[PDB]
Amino acid sequence: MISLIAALAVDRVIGMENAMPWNLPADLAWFKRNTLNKPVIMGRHTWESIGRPLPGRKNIILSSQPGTDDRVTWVKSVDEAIAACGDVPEIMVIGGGRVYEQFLPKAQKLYLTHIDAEVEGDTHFPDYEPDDWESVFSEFHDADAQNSHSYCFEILERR
Ligand SMILES: NC(=O)c1ccc[n+]([C@@H]2O[C@H](COP(=O)([O-])OP(=O)(O)OC[C@H]3O[C@@H](n4cnc5c(N)ncnc54)[C@H](OP(=O)(O)O)[C@@H]3O)[C@@H](O)[C@H]2O)c1
Ligand SMILES: Nc1nc(=O)c2nc(CNc3ccc(C(=O)N[C@@H](CCC(=O)O)C(=O)O)cc3)cnc2[nH]1
Ligand SMILES: [Mn+2]
Ligand SMILES: [Mn+2]
Ligand SMILES: [Mn+2]
Repeated sequence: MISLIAALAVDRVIGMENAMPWNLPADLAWFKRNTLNKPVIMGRHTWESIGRPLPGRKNIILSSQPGTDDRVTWVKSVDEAIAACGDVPEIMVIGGGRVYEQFLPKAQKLYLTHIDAEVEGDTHFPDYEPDDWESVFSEFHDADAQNSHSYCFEILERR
């Protein structure tokens, strides 16, 4: 099973200048809980944005060019990325925009954080078709001293 996990600001913005400009510790904790002990697939730009391997996960990087770091696994196509995960119950696709576009048609589950924040961005989560997806979990949180915007955790499953 393939799942996508992402945090979206208003208008599906996910990034600007190869960064995420907000800081929401509760959402990063949600990301860690839902990805730990699973393989994570990311594109090369997202690898550069994170800047180091994510511990406790098999890190798989898509790039058309040879890898430059043997602490992670480098692959050259979507099918190779999936194969490199092996026989696991759930593969997590962690972006960015170009990678989400390619994996969305193959995904059964979306883990989305909707952040109440207006962000100028240059990268968006794919337009997906709402009729294709059922919301099976949602949890709203007001802003607090640690998290400066309200946010909603949602899990959707392909109908
Ligand atoms: N809010 C969130 O949830 C979230 C999550 C992830 C990322 N982001 C943000 O998203 C942005 C990065 O997204 P992006 O769309 O620019 O880039 P990306 O999807 O991270 O990376 C694209 C790169 O991945 C490689 N690639 C993708 N598909 C491939 C394929 N089928 N075969 C081989 N290589 C492939 C290519 O690398 P080569 O050029 O080396 O061939 C391509 O240039 C950043 O702003 C980041 O902060 C946000
Ligand atoms: N919901 C969501 N939020 C994100 O921030 C996110 N980020 C990415 C890609 N970028 C990043 C950037 C940093 C870390 C990171 O530092 N993660 C630590 C945080 C642990 C914690 O804060 O408790 C990790 O071990 O996962 C992960 C992904 C992909 N999907 C996402 N999905
Ligand atoms: Mn092929
Ligand atoms: Mn197999
Ligand atoms: Mn806000």
